[PDB]
Amino acid sequence: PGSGQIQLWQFLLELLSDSANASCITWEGTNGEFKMTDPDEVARRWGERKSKPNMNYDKLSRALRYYYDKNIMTKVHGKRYAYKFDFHGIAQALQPHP
Repeated sequence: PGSGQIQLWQFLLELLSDSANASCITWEGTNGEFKMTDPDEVARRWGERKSKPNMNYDKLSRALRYYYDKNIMTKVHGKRYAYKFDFHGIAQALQPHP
């Protein structure tokens, strides 16, 4: 399994743990359902790992949708990028970085 880039919502989950007052992604809602709003900060993490200025959060969003179909999570503008963890194929799709 290669390992020279930034994971998607996995590495993002780690940041959520170090949210430290949350400054890009956190579980806003006070009830449940994760919440995304500053996907640019994370895409920045890409430019750091990938090192390609040609793109930053473009492939990131495209993946977000491919995730809702991958039963990996979900998205809802009812609260912005409020995303959840679609339950159906998370048998081993929610693992932390190596």
